[PDB]
Amino acid sequence: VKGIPVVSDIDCPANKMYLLNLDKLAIYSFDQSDADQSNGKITYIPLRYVDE
Amino acid sequence: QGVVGGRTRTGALANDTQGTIKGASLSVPDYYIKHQFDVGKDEIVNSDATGK
Repeated sequence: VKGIPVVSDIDCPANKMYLLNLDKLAIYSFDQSDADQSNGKITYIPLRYVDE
Repeated sequence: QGVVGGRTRTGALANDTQGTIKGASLSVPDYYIKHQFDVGKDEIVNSDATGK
């Protein structure tokens, strides 16, 4: 719609459509890895996602 | 202390007491002056990046 992609998903509120600015919507995670030990209990696998 | 009695030149040779040696015994106690604390591992990195 005017060059704005209209990607959809199942788990989106039903009668709504969000226009998002992805250069101004961000995900922030707290990198508390530096305070981990060096034993091996913690592993930090990066999360996997699929669009289709 | 070993009490000293005394005798004549040629008198008897009766004994006289000795001094007690007691074995004094202490022990490093099974106890501690301990102090423990639980930091949030989150707080360690957060404060390292945020403390004034």
